[PDB]
Amino acid sequence: VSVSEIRKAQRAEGPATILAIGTANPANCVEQSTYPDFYFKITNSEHKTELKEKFQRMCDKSMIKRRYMYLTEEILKENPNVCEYMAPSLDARQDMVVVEVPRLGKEAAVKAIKEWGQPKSKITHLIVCTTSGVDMPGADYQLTKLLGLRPYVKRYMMYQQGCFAGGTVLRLAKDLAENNKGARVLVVCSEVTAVTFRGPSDTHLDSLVGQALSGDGAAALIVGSDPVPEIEKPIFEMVWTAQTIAPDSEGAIDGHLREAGLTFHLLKDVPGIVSKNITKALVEAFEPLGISDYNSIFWIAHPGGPAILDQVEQKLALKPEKMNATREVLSEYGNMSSACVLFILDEMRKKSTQNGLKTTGEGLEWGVLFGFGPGLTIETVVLRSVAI
Amino acid sequence: VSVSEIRKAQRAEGPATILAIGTANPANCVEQSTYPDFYFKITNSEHKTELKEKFQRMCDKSMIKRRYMYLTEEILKENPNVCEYMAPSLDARQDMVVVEVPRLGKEAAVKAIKEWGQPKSKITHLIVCTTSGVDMPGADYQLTKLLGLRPYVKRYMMYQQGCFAGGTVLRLAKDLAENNKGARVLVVCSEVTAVTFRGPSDTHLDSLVGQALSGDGAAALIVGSDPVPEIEKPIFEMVWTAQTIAPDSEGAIDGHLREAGLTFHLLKDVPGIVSKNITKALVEAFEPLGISDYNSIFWIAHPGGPAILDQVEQKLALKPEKMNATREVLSEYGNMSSACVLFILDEMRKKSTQNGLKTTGEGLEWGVLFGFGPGLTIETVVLRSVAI
Repeated sequence: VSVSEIRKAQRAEGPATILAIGTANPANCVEQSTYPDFYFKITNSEHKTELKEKFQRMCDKSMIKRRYMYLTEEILKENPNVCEYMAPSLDARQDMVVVEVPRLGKEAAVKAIKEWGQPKSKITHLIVCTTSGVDMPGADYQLTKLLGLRPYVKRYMMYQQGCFAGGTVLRLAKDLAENNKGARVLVVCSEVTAVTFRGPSDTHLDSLVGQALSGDGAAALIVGSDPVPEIEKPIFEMVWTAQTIAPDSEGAIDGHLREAGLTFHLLKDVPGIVSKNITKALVEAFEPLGISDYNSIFWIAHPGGPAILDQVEQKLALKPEKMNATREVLSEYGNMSSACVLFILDEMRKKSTQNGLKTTGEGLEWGVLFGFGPGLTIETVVLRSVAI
Repeated sequence: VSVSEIRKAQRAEGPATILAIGTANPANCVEQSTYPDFYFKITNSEHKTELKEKFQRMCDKSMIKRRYMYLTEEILKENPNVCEYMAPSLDARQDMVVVEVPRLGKEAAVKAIKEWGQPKSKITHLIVCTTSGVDMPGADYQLTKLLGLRPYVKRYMMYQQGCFAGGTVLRLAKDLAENNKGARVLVVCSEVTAVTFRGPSDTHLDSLVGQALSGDGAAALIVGSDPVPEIEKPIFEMVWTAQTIAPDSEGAIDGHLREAGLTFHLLKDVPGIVSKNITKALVEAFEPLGISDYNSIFWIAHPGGPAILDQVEQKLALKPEKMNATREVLSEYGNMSSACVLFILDEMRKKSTQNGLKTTGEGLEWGVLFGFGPGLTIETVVLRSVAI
């Protein structure tokens, strides 16, 4: 047997391509304007007047209009330990998210598979990503069962990676599709804030900021190399990826999964660190392609909050429209952790197509997607748009 | 810019190859012969006479001589909630394993990097795998810091997958090495039983079986395509992989991470399910290569316990020597979850080389590695040995 012949026959030929994108969110829509009142009432903290005033300013500066939350008033009434700042509550949270993560992921995945239009039996690989709970068999097994994928789908279960993982799933899917002839990868990012929701405390304002920004949602992709012309429909091509840890960022974003659930700790200035390291990431990605004008490419940036976006724009002198797609998803959905960047790709290609632009990347050829999260980690994905 | 030219220049040419293997275990060596007495004393269950008699029979049939455990008598004395069958103890367990997993993984990784002999700055990708706890940044970040890897190492953090993941990390490393020219992947599996240790209960004998079989250890690999002849030293080549879910196996191996730690539930006959589905896995892997005599290939099988091995051997009429390497690791280390299969590869190549055989696969050309775990999932990795 010839391994060289096997290897040649086994691998794909072209760039990994996104062929479908579908999203889903819990039905419960929570207005941001009235959130301070709701959140302080439900967590029994109405007497904490100065703290409530700080939270009101956080929500007012968030640039989020609404979020979709699995947690409702009724669910929170049955779970006082989840409403406390710090009470034993992981079992309750896990019971919620071990079911909700695959439920919500299934809705997105069905939408993506419908768009793709090919039999779900042709899905060869499955990547599932969540920072909302863990279980064995994982959410990948649950989604294989729920969707009726083949039992021999090759699964990649990415748990507890955080806000920068929408880039990580793209980086992974690229190698799976590109090294395997005929591979078609279903990618599902599904994030639910029931694991992090908790009451307010005036000595932990970093935890409070997350209560103003995080929301729920799932997004699913079909990724494959060598699309079948006119049967399959390329949306974006992946060309190069990177992951790096910013200097002087130790403890910028920590998250510990404990008996009281997942709690986040912000010990450094995240917008400052991202802004100070974004140029280096751009020159690694785009110097090899000969491009140095960062207004000439299309942009997708994880909106961990609005000042990350504001400080990046100011650092680079981006035109205000560059972050439009990113800001539209922040406004309508909040920070949905790993799924957020995939919602932004969907928004960008939909607006580009609806408005008759020349490519799915706002009429431009090359683009960049960033994820930002614990480490401090920056994920970079270089993309090429598709005509029409 | 030409994406075809970029893709051609970016990818590797040959099969992903294992170039180094290094292992490590906690210093505390626990004899199996005296374990029943120790375990019932430390968990305050000496009065449960009939249960202790069952555990004694489990240990006597285990075919394990000794295991290496992070947990000591002293640590267990300071943690009575970990000694109970079911008490709130995840915070204590997480504090142990969030540090021990990277500590132990570092020892193995250093050994593998020494064997490899090339600068650690040439490590481009890192896969870390554990079912012992979770944290943000994860054990991948910790090992990047501990080893001094480049900050731009591309990381893959595989949490909570269970006993079948030694195959999963191989399946992943194959695509990372093969699709990226010059990539060198450090793979670290590090498993610590502090997350699952718990006292005995006579209505949960499935949990008790794990107390007889699970042990600690870490194993690390360097995986790369296109080895530099005579500078790098191939050990095994990966040729084809698969992952599948056995029929009629729902709930065979479940594991839930709760406020009382990780608990495993065995609801079906695992040795029966594996044995009944192993032929199908072998014909998928080896029918394309023209091989049907399963004594003509070298074997690595996750020793989830001894009857998996016994029932597979009987099903296929394997000669008794086929499982020698597997059984030697079970005997000297117990079931170390994802790391176990990597210890077996090390044992096989070391014994083959020490004893002057013709290949690292017991003098045979082709071999198979299986992982078995929750789902019920079977991971298959087809390997080719290397001369000498």
